[PDB]
Amino acid sequence: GSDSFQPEAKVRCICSSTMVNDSMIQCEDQRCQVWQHLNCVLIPDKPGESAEVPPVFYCELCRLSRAD
Ligand SMILES: [Zn+2]
Ligand SMILES: [Zn+2]
Repeated sequence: GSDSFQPEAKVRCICSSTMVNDSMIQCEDQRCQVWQHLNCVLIPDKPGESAEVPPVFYCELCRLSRAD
């Protein structure tokens, strides 16, 4: 919203919404600590199917820095 960005709990999703979506998830990087909407970062093999929810989730920052 304005100053609701905690150093350990910071919701940064592509939707720019720090609300309580279907399911939230925190980055697996202690140097990031960024929460994101699982549904937003979920890529199901099909539309309306079982999305792929991996054990370790890395935001865009970590994703690029990792080049995975
Ligand atoms: Zn989102
Ligand atoms: Zn991250």
